[PDB]
Amino acid sequence: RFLKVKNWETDVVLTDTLHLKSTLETGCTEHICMGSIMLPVRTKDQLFPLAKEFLDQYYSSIKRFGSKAHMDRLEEVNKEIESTSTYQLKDTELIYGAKHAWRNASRCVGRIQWSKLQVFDARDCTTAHGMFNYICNHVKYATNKGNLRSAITIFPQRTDGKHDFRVWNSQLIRYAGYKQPDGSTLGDPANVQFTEICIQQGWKAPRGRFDVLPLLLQANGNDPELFQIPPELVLEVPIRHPKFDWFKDLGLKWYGLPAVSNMLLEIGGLEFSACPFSGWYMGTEIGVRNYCDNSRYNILEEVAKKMDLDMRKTSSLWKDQALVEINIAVLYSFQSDKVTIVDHHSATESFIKHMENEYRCRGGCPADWVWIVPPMSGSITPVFHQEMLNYRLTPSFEYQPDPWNTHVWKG
Amino acid sequence: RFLKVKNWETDVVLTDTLHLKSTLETGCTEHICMGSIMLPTKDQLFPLAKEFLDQYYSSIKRFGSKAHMDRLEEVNKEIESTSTYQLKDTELIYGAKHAWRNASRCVGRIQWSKLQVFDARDCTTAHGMFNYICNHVKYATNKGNLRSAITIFPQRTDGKHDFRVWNSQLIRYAGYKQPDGSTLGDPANVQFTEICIQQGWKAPRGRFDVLPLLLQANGNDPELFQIPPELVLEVPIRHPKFDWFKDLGLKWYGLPAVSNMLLEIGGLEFSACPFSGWYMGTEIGVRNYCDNSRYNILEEVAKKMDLDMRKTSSLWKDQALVEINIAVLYSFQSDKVTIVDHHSATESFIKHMENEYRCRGGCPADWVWIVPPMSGSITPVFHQEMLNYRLTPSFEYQPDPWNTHVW
Ligand code: HEM
Ligand code: HEM
Ligand SMILES: Cc1cc(N)nc(CCc2cncc(CCc3cc(C)cc(N)n3)c2)c1
Ligand SMILES: Cc1cc(N)nc(CCc2cncc(CCc3cc(C)cc(N)n3)c2)c1
Ligand SMILES: Cc1cc(N)nc(CCc2cncc(CCc3cc(C)cc(N)n3)c2)c1
Ligand SMILES: Cc1cc(N)nc(CCc2cncc(CCc3cc(C)cc(N)n3)c2)c1
Ligand SMILES: OC[C@@H](O)[C@@H](O)[C@H](O)[C@H](O)CO
Ligand SMILES: OC[C@@H](O)[C@@H](O)[C@H](O)[C@H](O)CO
Ligand SMILES: [Cl-]
Ligand SMILES: [Cl-]
Ligand SMILES: [Zn+2]
Ligand SMILES: [Zn+2]
Ligand SMILES: [Zn+2]
Repeated sequence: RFLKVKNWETDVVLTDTLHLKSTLETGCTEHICMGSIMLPVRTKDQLFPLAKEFLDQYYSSIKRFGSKAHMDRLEEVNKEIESTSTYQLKDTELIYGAKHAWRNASRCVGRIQWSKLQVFDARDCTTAHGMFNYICNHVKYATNKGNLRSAITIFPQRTDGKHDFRVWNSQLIRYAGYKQPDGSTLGDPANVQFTEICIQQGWKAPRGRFDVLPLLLQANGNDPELFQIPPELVLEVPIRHPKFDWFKDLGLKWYGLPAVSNMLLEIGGLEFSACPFSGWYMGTEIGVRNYCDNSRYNILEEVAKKMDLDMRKTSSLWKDQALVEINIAVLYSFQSDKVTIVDHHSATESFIKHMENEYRCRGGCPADWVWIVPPMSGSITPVFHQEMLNYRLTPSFEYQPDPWNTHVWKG
Repeated sequence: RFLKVKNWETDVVLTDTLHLKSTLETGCTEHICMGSIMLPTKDQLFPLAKEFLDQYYSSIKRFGSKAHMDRLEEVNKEIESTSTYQLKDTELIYGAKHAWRNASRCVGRIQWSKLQVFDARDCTTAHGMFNYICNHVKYATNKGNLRSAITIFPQRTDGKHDFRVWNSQLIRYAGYKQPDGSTLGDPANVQFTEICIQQGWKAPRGRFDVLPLLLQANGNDPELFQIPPELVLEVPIRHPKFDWFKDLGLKWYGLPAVSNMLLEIGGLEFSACPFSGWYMGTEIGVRNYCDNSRYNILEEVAKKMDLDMRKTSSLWKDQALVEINIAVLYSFQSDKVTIVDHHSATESFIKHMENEYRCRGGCPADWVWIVPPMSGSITPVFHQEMLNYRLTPSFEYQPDPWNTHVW
């Protein structure tokens, strides 16, 4: 089967054959599209096919499909599974796997960069202190004094599901949120629940607007343990505006390193429940989502008030005006401080080039339009008019529930 | 069976049961989501008729009544004998309102029950079509206080006698390929303009020439008519702060009137069913003005604003976009022509969606179209999960008639 996508600005048509390798399910059926739904121990039996599918893909990528090395690796893994009920990836397969999970991440507009990912193998890690050390090293390597480098750190895989490695933080670096008795929130409302857990685990909260959360790290299914990232490793950018000198007095800053720490990496049927990965920001993530979402820092009113916009009616587009100025400020600040950031015009133009290249060289590029289109100025970016096909390829990154919901407490 | 949708800003959760009554296919499968693809006999007709008449009688609280059974009987008899049937006026009005109610891509559905339905099933000629359309246009326009309306021409019979409006909207601007290489006017309408000229239209060859109607009655070859200039309300575009803005010479028409879609009710197909509402500001200022394949004015505006156009990261495009959209809204408001901004429209849709969930058990919605083309996440629809599915009565896309018509 060939599936066509059209771009409605350019009339360019592409043909997808890669979807034929799709395996997992979308949530959609012939009767219902779930395209805007955010969330729409294995057996030896199911595992060897998953292993084999992966190793066939790996060995094809290196032009060794069907080689003795390929056949021998299949035999080796087969016997490891039947004898130990799981298997270990070779380092090269781990690197390939992690790179492909990113390449396959359909919500990620930054995938042009997928082949340039530093993979840190932390499968020898045994303790939460060990995890803390690996995470500091990742942070320092990825930050690179503002010249950001993409990285992933991979902790030991799931065994029986009772010995999971987990990072309880949603991101390595994130700000605390504190619900006040009057119902207001100090800091970042997205992180209230996790902040409460940290405090219950013994963190002494500074109780300010931008407190970097401690790491809460679980090794080998044990109860998690608190660690503070050395402050000198957390690069932050104070936010100012190129023309509005009062913008700085809003007291805003953000951290430079976006590092997702709550997802599960599946490679060849193996599950890496702790696999923190990081890149660099697209400006709208800070300027649109983190600052202007109503359930986040929610700064639109204050900015608009300081700008003396007409706020009596929505039709003056005061919210749109303030939004643009905040996003200008974020890009200006990061650039002035020499911290890697990409604007949404650059990011989306690069994604479309990536996507076209993928169609030609790979036969497709699964993409989730809902997430790929930027949260402001959508239609003036080249992704808006691009038709996309969303399907799930493995290796992959997957959502997993927050660990406090599932963890069996030891005491 | 029971499906939940969550709002990620407000944590509010809603349960959809209405999707169980969905019928047409989405284009998606369990393997591949096509959510972002724009276009993804006697035996068949009676189940469709029955399904519709059942919902109708249910809606007037007379389900299973003798008048219900008698009507099903009557329609059955009519299909067996004529191979089609005629809707009662009451059923026609209901079906048209519900086709709007069911339009998953429409953000303006809070208005669905206030639709003026003009029954043009007695129309027989292209001239008759023109009269009906001028009357629709004048009624809907209403000196700028716009009123939603649909005009419904005779249903499809054997498919060789279709009524069609060849225009994509009742009011739209011509587009002309220039010897220059560029496009004068609206590039969206280049092909249709050519057909008009080929059919004999004398084109003024300007930037905003209102297209003539090309009307097809009874499967006959389509004929040209010019809408009375005085029935076409237009708005010159100015900005409340930028004096130079008016000198771009921009204008738009007040009446958005889709004329190329097919209305399906109870299995019957109305291939000519122009309908109209009023604009959301971004439709003109973001889409019509700023799409690269449309009037594409971003560069000229940014230039007049003297923005740094050297690097994308100055966000000059975003700045010019906002200003263009401010001017569209200000111009329509100053001339007292109905228009809605995207903040107000999306807020009203969320309110409508909650109503529909509570009263109907759901509201099919296509997030890709419902989220405005600018400032998406600061509107209340962005964080709203939506379920997309197809209910009948419905409005369907149909191919442009020049691909299909035999002359
Ligand atoms: C290098 C620069 C990168 C940029 C500019 C970038 C940009 C983005 C953006 C804007 C999103 C969606 C956020 C939203 O719409 O709310 C996203 C999501 C995502 N990215 Fe990338 N990203 C980058 C690197 C990476 C890396 C290194 C990985 C993994 C190795 C990755 C994997 C993902 C995944 C799995 C998602 C979905 C996240 C989720 O479901 O929560 N990205 N990225
Ligand atoms: C009264 C105010 C109305 C508003 C503000 C409104 C708004 C809109 C908008 C913004 C779109 C999509 C435009 C885009 O995102 O590019 C749309 C699409 C649509 N609307 Fe509404 N509309 C209104 C009236 C109506 C009426 C009266 C009907 C039918 C009686 C209707 C049926 C539809 C349909 C079928 C679509 C999808 C059209 C297509 O597929 O091309 N709308 N509307
Ligand atoms: C319920 C739920 C499901 C899901 N799949 N993801 C989320 C979190 C979405 C999310 C929120 N803030 C931030 C991110 C990070 C996106 C991101 C990741 C990377 C690696 C780089 C970059 N520039 N940006 C992701 C929530
Ligand atoms: C667990 C959880 C709870 C909660 N209340 N909110 C969240 C974050 C939801 C959220 C809000 N804004 C942004 C995102 C990023 C994901 C995202 C979602 C959509 C719909 C579009 C798009 N471009 N990106 C996610 C997560
Ligand atoms: C290939 C294709 C498929 C499809 N279903 N629609 C289209 C046209 C989409 C389209 C473009 N401009 C304008 C409209 C009309 C939208 C519209 C309709 C009404 C009635 C009111 C209002 N405010 N806005 C629709 C193209
Ligand atoms: C027949 C036809 C050909 C062509 N090349 N373009 C078109 C118009 C395509 C088009 C471009 N921008 C906007 C729209 C409106 C429909 C629309 C599409 C999407 C993806 C989001 C959204 N909010 N609204 C339609 C139609
Ligand atoms: O405060 C807890 C939240 O940060 C957490 O539930 C996240 O939203 C979740 O991990 C999704 O990223
Ligand atoms: O030139 C004709 C086009 O406007 C026409 O093909 C439309 O794009 C089509 O009717 C869909 O709106
Ligand atoms: Cl957002
Ligand atoms: Cl658009
Ligand atoms: Zn958001
Ligand atoms: Zn789908
Ligand atoms: Zn567009």
